[PDB]
Amino acid sequence: WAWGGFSVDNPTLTRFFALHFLLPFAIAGITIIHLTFLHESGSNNPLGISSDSDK
Amino acid sequence: APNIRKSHPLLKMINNSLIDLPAPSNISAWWNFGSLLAVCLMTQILTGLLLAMHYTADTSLAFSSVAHTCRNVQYGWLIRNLHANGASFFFICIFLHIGRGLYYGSYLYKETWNTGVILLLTLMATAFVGYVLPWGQMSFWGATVITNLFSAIPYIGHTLVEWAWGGFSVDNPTLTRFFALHFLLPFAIAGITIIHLTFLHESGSNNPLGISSDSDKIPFHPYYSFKDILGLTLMLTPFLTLALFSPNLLGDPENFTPANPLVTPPHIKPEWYFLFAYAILRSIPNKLGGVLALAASVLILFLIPFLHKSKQRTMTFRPLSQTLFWLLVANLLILTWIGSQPVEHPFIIIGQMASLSYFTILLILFPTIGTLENKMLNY
Amino acid sequence: YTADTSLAFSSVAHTCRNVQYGWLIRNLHANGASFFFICIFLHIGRGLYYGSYL
Amino acid sequence: GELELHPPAFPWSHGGPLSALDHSSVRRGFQVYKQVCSACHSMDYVAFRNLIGVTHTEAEAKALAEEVEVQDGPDENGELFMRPGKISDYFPKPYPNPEAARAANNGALPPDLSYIVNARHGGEDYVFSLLTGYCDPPAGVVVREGLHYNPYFPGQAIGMAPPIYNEILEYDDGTPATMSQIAKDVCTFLRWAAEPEHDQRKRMGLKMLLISALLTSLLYYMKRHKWSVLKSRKMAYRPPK
Amino acid sequence: IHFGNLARVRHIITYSLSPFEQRAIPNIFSDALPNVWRRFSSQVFKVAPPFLGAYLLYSWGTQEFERLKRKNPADYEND
Amino acid sequence: ELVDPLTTIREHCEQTEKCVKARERLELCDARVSSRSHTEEQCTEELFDFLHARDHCVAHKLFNKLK
Amino acid sequence: GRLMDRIRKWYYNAAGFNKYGLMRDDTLYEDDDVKEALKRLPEDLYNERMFRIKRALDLSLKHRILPKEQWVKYEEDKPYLEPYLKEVIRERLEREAWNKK
Amino acid sequence: VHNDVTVPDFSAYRREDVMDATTSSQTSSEDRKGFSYLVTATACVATAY
Amino acid sequence: ALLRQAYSALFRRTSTFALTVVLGAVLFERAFDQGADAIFEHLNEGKLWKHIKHKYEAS
Ligand code: HEC
Ligand code: HEM
Ligand code: HEM
Ligand code: HEM
Ligand SMILES: CO/C=C(/C(=O)OC)c1ccccc1Oc1cc(Oc2ccccc2C#N)ncn1
Ligand SMILES: CCCCCCCCO[C@@H]1O[C@H](CO)[C@@H](O)[C@H](O)[C@H]1O
Repeated sequence: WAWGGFSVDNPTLTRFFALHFLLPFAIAGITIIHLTFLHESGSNNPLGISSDSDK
Repeated sequence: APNIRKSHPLLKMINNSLIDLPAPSNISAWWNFGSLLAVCLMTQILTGLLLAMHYTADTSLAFSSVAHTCRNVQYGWLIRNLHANGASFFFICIFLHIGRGLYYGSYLYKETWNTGVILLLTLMATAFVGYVLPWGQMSFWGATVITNLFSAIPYIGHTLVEWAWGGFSVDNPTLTRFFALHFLLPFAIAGITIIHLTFLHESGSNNPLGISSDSDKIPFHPYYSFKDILGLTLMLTPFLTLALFSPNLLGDPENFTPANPLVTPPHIKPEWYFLFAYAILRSIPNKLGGVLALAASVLILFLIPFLHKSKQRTMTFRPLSQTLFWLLVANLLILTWIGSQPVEHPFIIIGQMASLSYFTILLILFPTIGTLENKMLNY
Repeated sequence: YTADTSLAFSSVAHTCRNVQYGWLIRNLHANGASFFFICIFLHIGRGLYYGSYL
Repeated sequence: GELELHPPAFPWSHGGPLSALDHSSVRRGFQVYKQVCSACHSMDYVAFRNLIGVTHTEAEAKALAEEVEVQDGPDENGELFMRPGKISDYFPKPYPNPEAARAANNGALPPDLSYIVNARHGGEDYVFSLLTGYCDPPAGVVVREGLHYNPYFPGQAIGMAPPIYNEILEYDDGTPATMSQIAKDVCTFLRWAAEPEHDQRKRMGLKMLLISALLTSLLYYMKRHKWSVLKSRKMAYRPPK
Repeated sequence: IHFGNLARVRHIITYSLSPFEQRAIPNIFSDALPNVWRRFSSQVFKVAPPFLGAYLLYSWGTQEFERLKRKNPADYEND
Repeated sequence: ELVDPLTTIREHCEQTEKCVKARERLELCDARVSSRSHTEEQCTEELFDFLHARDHCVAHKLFNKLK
Repeated sequence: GRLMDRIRKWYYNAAGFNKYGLMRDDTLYEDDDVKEALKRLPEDLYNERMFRIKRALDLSLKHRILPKEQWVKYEEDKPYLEPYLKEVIRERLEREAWNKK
Repeated sequence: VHNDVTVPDFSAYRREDVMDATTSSQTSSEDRKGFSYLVTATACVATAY
Repeated sequence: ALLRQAYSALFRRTSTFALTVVLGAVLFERAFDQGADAIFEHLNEGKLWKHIKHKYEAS
């Protein structure tokens, strides 16, 4: 199904181009979510103790 | 917090915009087009990707890759139909969305309005470059006609155009960059749409009576989730009826002929949704003036928020404005019609009249009648 | 680029050989993929070592 | 040069939104093409396998393709060579390129017929009227050498000599090969060559409508059911007054 | 947060019925249709006019165009 | 020999008030156009009016007599 | 003169907000001045305006209007806000003017 | 006072089975819900198809 | 009373309501397709290959 045939051939290439063009945008989108969840807590720091006393 | 629909950093967003979001209790069917536009967008992107997986952007293979898709791909013909006709459903919906806002003074929500104008400009560019991809006769000539208009911009004229073409005429390097652009823009549309709704939520929706609905608000769900789903199938019926019973009703037969640079079609005209602008284009004999008139035919929308004189928001209780509004709508059907006709008498003069009245109504009459009506209310 | 078995390889060569700075862009894109992964492995490492995963 | 005659609307058996193609007519139309039009007209997008289950048997299809020699290659020595056709081959091109096509038709170019009924306004009504509409030029009109008068063709002077006449061939299904019968069949065939999905597309339209009718009614009731609460709602202003 | 900060409202009572105690499309003939007609009536002379005008202009222009394609015998009466 | 219903129905239709009138204006145009030696005129318009009238008539009946 | 004094009554009925039981002032777009004006209204006037509007919205969602009997009559329309709104605008214009000086 | 407040008449909208004020409305409840839910369940089947 | 039975057995507990939609869809499809195809072929007698096939089907 993925190949669109019996071996890696032209129909695979064309759908891989489509996917390659598309996924990076999904990466950009999910990155926004990544930072959104991150901002809920803020950054962790190298000593691993609360840095609210010094931000 | 008690329920996880409010606490969670994500659901909270889905809740404050599609479930617990405060909506006016009296919004009509004209408010169903935003959601249809959203659904319309998700569907174009979907059918677009499905087609992209079989398309080849090369002058020597474009036409046939599209044919191969229709003839060999399982349901390729269906997907091609839906995507092509989806473009029209998209524009129908967008013109009704815009109309609704002009008639109800939704444009007083300036940012929501401006991002909206941007969405429309992006949607056009998308459809324009998308149209070239099959590389048929109208595909190539449309590209050729329109892109050449800009060589008329003094100085950076031939430069900007030759840069855009990637050569000396609309050729293969144009096709490949247009495919990249056609794939890209819809995603910009999806992004800007988020901004559109973000500004919108700052105020909430306007309503048909144009007065504060804080006294009577209802949750988006189930009232509008149901109203919108219903509105989806009501529109979706005429859509599918067209794409299944009359697949080529709106298309130019000229596009079933491979592009040929040595054979100008007799009548180079756009898709229905561009006709009105094409008319305004040809109304001004003078390459430069016509281009500006063309540009202005859409950019005019950025001025609407500044030409509001009425003391009331909508045109519900403004009879004079109401007829002026329908005159405008009729004006646009005339321009649409003129655009599909050859450049000859009587069409030429009718064209200039409709183009001229188009701008008069928006720039002069609307603000004037609005003031007049303020006096007739003793304000 | 042209996504077709018969033109892919050469479309990329054409890009490198004819397009103005095509070679540079091609290089930057191909090498950027590695920069991306180097950065991601250091990003992940950091999180494992500092319990960011909490 | 100005003024044009528009074909009439014939009652094709596949014109109804719910009416398929008469596959019997399509099968005949294929013969016309094969034995008449295929002499100058290419049909690049159709292959013999396409006929199977539409107008022909798999055996008939395989036979039809073998009547043709296709150029395959290269071989061991990098040579081109001939071979009998397979059902995977597309209908043979009459000429190598358009230059040769024109060369053999007085610089005129007979177009590929794969999408002709959609590449022309009027469609099959146009092609039918054109094929059966040849006649003599009216007073004041002179057709230049090599061209033939056809009122239905734009400019009225076409480079295609009337392609069909009565009994120009025999329908092996025993149908009276009158000129109009032929044009009728070949046009039906051309409709099919332009869109093989035709019947399936219509069958789908039927299901779409029924489900659409059903689903819309149902959703209307639900929308109404929910809103009934606000529709019948009553309010009153009761100030301390 | 948007529910509870909207408007300062006082002294208004409202009565509503569950959807299961009432009818979805009640009084189609006594209330619905009359109103549909009422609404149509109230707008017809505001909407229709310009569309009718458009139609006329369309018919004129289309016929005027076909008429200019015909020949005027008054160009061949001399010969 | 065989007979093409097309030709048959063409005759029947040309015997219509509509065609008879169009056919009449045609013959007149032909007449004066053929009898001059420096005129521009052509009878396309008249021929078209005839073919239009006839052919519209043929369409209504032709397919009935075809398989 | 008493010329447009008629035109008005005509427009007033042409407008049609009285069919919802709304006063002219009820239909005003709430810009900045109107908002300040509304804050100055006496409680009773304010609550009445509120009911009138909530009522109108309910009629609008129902796609109905008031029975011909309940329609506000041109001559019985209360310009309850125009007085306040007039003051608000002067005050504003005073400041604007003064801040330039 | 609140004692003077009463619920308007919903006879113009009540479903036939709950029109009469002296009849238990529970007896016809599974009927009224069963019907509306039947429409919905059908919409789902139409959509799942 | 079917509506009551339906309600009690099918539409009351959300689990059974979903089971009804699934089982309902499986049955609706089978029936709806056969029906539509039935209609389509009747409205097109002797035009489909299905119809004329026998004439050349004879090895
Ligand atoms: C001797 C070659 C020959 C044969 C055989 C022939 N054609 Fe053609 N046909 C042509 C030529 C040449 C043209 C180009 C006419 C022109 O463009 O002036 C043409 C053009 C056409 C056109 C219309 C072109 C237009 O621009 O509208 C159609 C449709 C067509 N042929 C149909 C047929 C069909 C169907 C048949 C078989 C019944 C057929 N032809 C057989 C030579 C032929
Ligand atoms: C396209 C890839 C990614 C992008 C753009 C991205 C971006 C970011 C950014 C900008 C931050 C804040 C700055 C920082 O702390 O470095 C962040 C933090 C973080 N990311 Fe990513 N990230 C990516 C992938 C990942 C991956 C693969 C993981 C681990 C599986 C991850 C785990 C985290 C975590 C846990 C933090 C918290 C850092 C802390 O301890 O303060 N990220 N990321
Ligand atoms: C891809 C195109 C667009 C999308 C997806 C989109 C989506 C939406 C949605 C979902 C809403 C809320 C529901 C509604 O009121 O219909 C909305 C509201 C609005 N949009 Fe758009 N829109 C689009 C284009 C535009 C354009 C072109 C304009 C005008 C130039 C515009 C102007 C507005 C305004 C002003 C509102 C406020 C509605 C109100 O008065 O309450 N939108 N749009
Ligand atoms: C805002 C959404 C979109 C619009 C308005 C749109 C519009 C169009 C138009 C006008 C055409 C020409 C239709 C025709 O063949 O006559 C087209 C073709 C095409 N579109 Fe889109 N499109 C959209 C999104 C996409 C996306 C996201 C993709 C996929 C990444 C895409 C891929 C294609 C492809 C492959 C073609 C060429 C094949 C064909 O002509 O059918 N489109 N599009
Ligand atoms: C590539 O040509 C695409 C066309 C098309 O209609 O795509 C949907 C097209 C076809 C034939 C002739 C022209 C064509 O393009 C266009 C493009 C166009 O673009 C605008 C629309 C509104 C405002 C400004 C412009 C510009 N420029 N306005 C009218 N026709
Ligand atoms: C508005 C919702 C419309 C949905 C319509 C669904 C109809 C699709 O039905 C289709 O019919 C074809 C012809 O029989 C079959 O070959 C397909 O497999 C089938 O999915």
